[PDB]
Amino acid sequence: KYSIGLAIGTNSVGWAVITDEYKVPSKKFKVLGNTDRHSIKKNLIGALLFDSGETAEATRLKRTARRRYTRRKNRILYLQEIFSNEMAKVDDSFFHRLEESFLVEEDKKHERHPIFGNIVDEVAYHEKYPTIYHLRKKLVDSTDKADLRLIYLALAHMIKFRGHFLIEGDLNPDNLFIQLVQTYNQLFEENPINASGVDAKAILSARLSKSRRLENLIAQLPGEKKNGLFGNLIALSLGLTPNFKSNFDLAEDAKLQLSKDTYDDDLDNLLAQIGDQYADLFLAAKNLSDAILLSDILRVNTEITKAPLSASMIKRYDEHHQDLTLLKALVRQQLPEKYKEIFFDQSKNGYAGYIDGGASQEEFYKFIKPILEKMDGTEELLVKLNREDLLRKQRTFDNGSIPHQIHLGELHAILRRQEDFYPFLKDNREKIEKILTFRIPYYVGPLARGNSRFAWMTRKSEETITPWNFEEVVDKGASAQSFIERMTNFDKNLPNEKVLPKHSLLYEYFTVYNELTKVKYVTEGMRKPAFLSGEQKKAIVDLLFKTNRKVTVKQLKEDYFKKIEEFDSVEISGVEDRFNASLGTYHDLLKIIKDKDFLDNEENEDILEDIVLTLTLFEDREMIEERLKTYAHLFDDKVMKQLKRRRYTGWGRLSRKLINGIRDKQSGKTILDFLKSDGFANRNFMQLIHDDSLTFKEDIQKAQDSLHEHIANLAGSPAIKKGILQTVKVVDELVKVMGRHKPENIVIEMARNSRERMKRIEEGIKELGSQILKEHPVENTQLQNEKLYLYYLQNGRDMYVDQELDINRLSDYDVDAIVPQSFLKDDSIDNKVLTRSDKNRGKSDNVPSEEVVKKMKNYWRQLLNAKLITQRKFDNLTKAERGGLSELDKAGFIKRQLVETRQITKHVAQILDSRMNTKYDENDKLIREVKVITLKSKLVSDFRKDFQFYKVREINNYHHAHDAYLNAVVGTALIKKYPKLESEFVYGKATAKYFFYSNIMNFFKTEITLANGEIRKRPLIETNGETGEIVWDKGRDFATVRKVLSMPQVNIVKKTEVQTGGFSKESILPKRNSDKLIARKKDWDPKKYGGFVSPTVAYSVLVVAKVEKGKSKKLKSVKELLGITIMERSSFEKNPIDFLEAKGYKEVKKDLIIKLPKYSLFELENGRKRMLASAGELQKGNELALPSKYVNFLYLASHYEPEDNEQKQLFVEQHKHYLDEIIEQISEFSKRVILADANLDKVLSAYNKHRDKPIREQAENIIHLFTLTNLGAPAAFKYFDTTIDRKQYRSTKEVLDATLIHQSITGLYETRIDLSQLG
RNA sequence: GGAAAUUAGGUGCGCUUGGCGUUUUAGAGCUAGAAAUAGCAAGUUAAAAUAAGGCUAGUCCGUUAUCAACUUGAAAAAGUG
DNA sequence: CAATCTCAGCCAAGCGCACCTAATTTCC
DNA sequence: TGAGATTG
Ligand SMILES: [K+]
Ligand SMILES: [K+]
Ligand SMILES: [K+]
Ligand SMILES: [K+]
Ligand SMILES: [K+]
Ligand SMILES: [K+]
Ligand SMILES: [K+]
Ligand SMILES: [K+]
Ligand SMILES: [K+]
Ligand SMILES: [K+]
Ligand SMILES: [K+]
Ligand SMILES: [Mg+2]
Ligand SMILES: [Mg+2]
Ligand SMILES: [Mg+2]
Repeated sequence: KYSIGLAIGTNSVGWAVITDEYKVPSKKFKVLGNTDRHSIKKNLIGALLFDSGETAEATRLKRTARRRYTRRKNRILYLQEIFSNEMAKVDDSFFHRLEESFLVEEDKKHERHPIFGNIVDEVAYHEKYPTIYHLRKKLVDSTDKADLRLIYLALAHMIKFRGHFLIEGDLNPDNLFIQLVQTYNQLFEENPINASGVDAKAILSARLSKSRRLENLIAQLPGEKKNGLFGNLIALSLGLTPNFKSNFDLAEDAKLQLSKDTYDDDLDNLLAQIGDQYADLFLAAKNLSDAILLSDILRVNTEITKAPLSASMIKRYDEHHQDLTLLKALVRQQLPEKYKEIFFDQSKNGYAGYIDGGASQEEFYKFIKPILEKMDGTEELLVKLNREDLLRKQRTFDNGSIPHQIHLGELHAILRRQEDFYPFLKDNREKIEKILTFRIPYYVGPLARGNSRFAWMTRKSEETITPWNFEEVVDKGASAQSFIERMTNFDKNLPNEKVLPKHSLLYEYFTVYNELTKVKYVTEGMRKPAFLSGEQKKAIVDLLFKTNRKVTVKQLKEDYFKKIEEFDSVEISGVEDRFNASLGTYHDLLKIIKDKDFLDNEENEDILEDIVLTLTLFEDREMIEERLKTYAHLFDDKVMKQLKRRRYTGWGRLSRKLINGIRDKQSGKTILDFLKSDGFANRNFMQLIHDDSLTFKEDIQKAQDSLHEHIANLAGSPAIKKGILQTVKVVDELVKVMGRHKPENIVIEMARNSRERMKRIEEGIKELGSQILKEHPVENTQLQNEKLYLYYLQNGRDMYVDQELDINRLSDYDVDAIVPQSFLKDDSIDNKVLTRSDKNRGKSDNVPSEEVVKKMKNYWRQLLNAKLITQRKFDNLTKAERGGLSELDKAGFIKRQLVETRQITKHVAQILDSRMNTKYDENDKLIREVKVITLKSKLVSDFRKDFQFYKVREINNYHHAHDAYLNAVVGTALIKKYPKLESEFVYGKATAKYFFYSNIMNFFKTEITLANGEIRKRPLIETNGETGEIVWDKGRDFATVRKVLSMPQVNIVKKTEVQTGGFSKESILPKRNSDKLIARKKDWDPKKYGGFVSPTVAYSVLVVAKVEKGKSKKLKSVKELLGITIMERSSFEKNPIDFLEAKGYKEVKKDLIIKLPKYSLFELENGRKRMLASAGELQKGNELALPSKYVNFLYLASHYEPEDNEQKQLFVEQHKHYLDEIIEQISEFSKRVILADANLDKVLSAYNKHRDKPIREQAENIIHLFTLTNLGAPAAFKYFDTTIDRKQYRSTKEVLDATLIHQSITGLYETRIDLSQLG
């Protein structure tokens, strides 16, 4: 008889076997191999450790980048093939010189000047066109016939770096304010605005923040304020999104943004409230928006050139030239000694490091700003620097905002200019434009032909896909439909039927009637509440749901029960405040098609389901239009135009066949039929499909993956999922260890941004319109501090008092839990706030008091509408106005502290239970031979603290194994003592439940001082009340637990793993002579071209062979560890002997080759162990088994800050000698297996310096000292403020004559190989 | 233990795109001097590569998951204390 | 050799589906 | 945290 405890973590599976006396057995296991040792004794406790499992995300991002480099290359190849025949007439090696431009002169086949093949023409080109943008602008604007090579380069530059696809439709740069002002002045005839003299271009296109230009513009309009109507508008032409609630005395918030696709509908929503007369106001706002949309990137008047982007780059270049000339002149006059540093030293962040070295524009500015402020005549240079507009390059990090339409306009213009001289440019103009503009639709995916596991695209024609034949060769419709249909759920009830669109009319009718049919009403004179009849539900749907998007309970009472039923008073149950379900799509389509009778006519149901399906399935408006054309004769062209813009996303949970297809045989009614009208029973969906007197249940019944696949397909981090599969393998091994007898119980416990924080605070303060970021700028790395993050999330105010907080006094402020942490175990931002003093929350018993909620609710709602708090956080803050925390709330919170509710942990329980329990009884009921028990970590955590079995994670890895053991002990004892708990813990009144779960663990204790101010005593022996069988003996089972935790032999196994992933570090380093550099392409010698460093070793191999020595090349026998790199691995595995001989080995002992992945384990002298870090470095291989008295002493001494504390304090003082004893434990261990005497000397030295320090601080820093002794990779650590750097073991030679240890997953089965016998 | 709806927040898998960076080459450096060097001039741009590569030859695929040893099997797998 | 110093690809956009958690109404 | 290079 035995049980298994398991502790499942992100990097470990702890495990232990226990008997019915809570003991861990030990056993002799066979030892295989070639050593002296035939067997060894092992305790049945241990922990498997592993590197974290990784998600597929990084791999996915690299796969996308590969496709985009492939396709970018093909864009150029398309362009060159078009130019091929005519370029051969001008210069038959021009494309060859382009392709070999990277090669050193000695390697080149053609002359080294790429464009023209000779130095005088090449020099003349750069003199006339210092940047590509000079050429582009020249070719756009000039009427001269141009050299075909210069045409090619300009078009290639645009196609290769073609700009983004975030703006739909066409752009035509044309560089209105007088009219809009005159418009507003007319539409508000009594309150006009005078805009005479206002330079609207200079104010709005200023480089400043949009929030600032609003101020500047309004400053020029006396009588207008920034929050006035015209002020709120200026942001619309600008690009912000403000709310016009107070402008029009509105009741609901209504904002608008021109670039959003919802603009025409929100403007329609707003105009319906404010009146059609306001059409010309937002219309003139939209007209002005066109000419100044691209003013951020186009800084040139579009009347003097058709290439304002290139002209803007040229303006960068010219100002750079002018300002560089000035900067050099000023420096020569005032600071000459700095000239050499600024303009020659590439290692400094001056101009030299900016141009030739590695200084970014940001690092260059910071370096040169104090030099500018120090000198005279640099006022204009300083303004440009602060505008981030000084000595600018033209290829820069901020060019991501250029839309492809801008590059397209210059491309089109060059083609128009030069097609007059080259007929092939006229015949291929649209082809070339297609190369720039064509984008593979994301709903089509990779253009594969049977060899891509990622692709779903299908072809209308079996031929090669180009940008010009894409629409004709690819079946866009089938591919877009496949895109969605491969992913969407089927109806679990009818598993061959796809779920309906979430926005289907039928689906929403289903939702509305399912909710409505369970409403009840009662009025004075009714004996009892009544369901609504079919006729009343139809009246409510027709009168309320089909006239209002949302239906409140007040409208139900006033507009139905008063108006129709003639009730003055009525009590409603089944719905609170408002119905959750609504007919959103009905009202959407009513606005569009303006034909209520059409919507209400049942004969149109198929048409309208197909329309919404098309609007849900497809995202492309032209594909939607194409698919809607069967219905074109039904609607006006104007309606059709609005319908194709009405997109929906999202899928329901149920199919059309289920909700309104299958019929009950006796009645002939569908499910929706019953929801509309079901006598006086009003059965809802759950009742209908479970009712044995209907045929829905049997028809749903008639309509109705390996382990690794199953685990992989679970929701939850790939990290925790790695531990789950290892857990199953640990259990399988332990069962085999136990003679294939199954355990009685298996007890399982499963363990429980900087950029994102800045984005939430930026987006949230922009929503509030607050200037807190301007007053108190922050860096994303700072927002990792809890109190500073809360400060900005609360707009610098107290959450419980209507007052600002002082940002420089956060150490005096409190972080309080909204729901007190004594009830719920939430320490996240969603349950914490920053307040001056937590006493102002109200009482500590509950949620923040009612008075606080009354005062702060409106301020809390503004944070909620800014997403600075979540809805969950708001509901907990305002809970007091809904009764606060009730008695059931408290019981549930204490229950949830005990009973695991996570689905992922239930999945682990289910997996183990279905692997252990496989037999059925006489009633075909499952036979539960093994009870799978799930515990939360708090149970064992409190057990450890209550009975002084303390845990110090930094000492070694044993705490994972000790956890699993205590899980087994506490879990089996718990259900032995209270077998009724099995419903709660085994897979397969309010105050009383509160008191019960608060005291369920009392039976372990002898004397319990209850919270009720009383003390209770229990006997030495705890028993089950029904059976009398002994469960716990406080005179022997606690000592047994001590004998378990103090055992030094714990099977800790670091999972050996082949390394995978990137070939090497990614940086391309410049050329050097060191043979370390790796070629980036087959024929790119790193001595000429640079290359990569640091290949990653996939695994090492032991090689016993011979190598050639000296000029004589005489053969010498060697035994070596060879690191096989990731890049080499396929070639090595394809033919190991041929690979090894190419490396220089001869007469390899083929049968002696040993594959040695990372963490391969070796034992040397005196028990010292090492693991392979690679082929050239080792890791520490031992665990320091510190005695239990020292572990408990460290815990108590390090946590020095009931009246048992005085007893714990006295114990620390009486055992002050343990500190030196622990240092001697570390020293002996380190001298035996660590062998880092310089670091150890530095540690003993540092420990002697601080013997005068308080005991708590010494014990605190002693815990750090175990980094020297820990298993695994060496790592630096600190003792007080003396830093000990790491000692790496950068030689593997010694393991070549050591003992190699192959371990099974538990480490219980070993094969030991004495490598000294090899050679 | 489940289901539908509402509200909100997370996570995973997949697709399509934009901008940098880096590397080598091209962008005639000048004057003095035998040279070492010194005094100046100049600088903003481009091509090409962006896992080596692969066969299945596609505008495809190439970094996730999974892995002690031994044995009988090329392989999948199965067995061994 | 050792001890010590040094280094590490990054920033951004849009879209689809599927899960999970946590509160509310109604049910099985 | 493996490993390239420089300093001792
Ligand atoms: K040559
Ligand atoms: K004003
Ligand atoms: K550089
Ligand atoms: K630079
Ligand atoms: K560049
Ligand atoms: K409601
Ligand atoms: K859609
Ligand atoms: K029509
Ligand atoms: K892997
Ligand atoms: K990895
Ligand atoms: K292993
Ligand atoms: Mg790119
Ligand atoms: Mg390639
Ligand atoms: Mg570049």
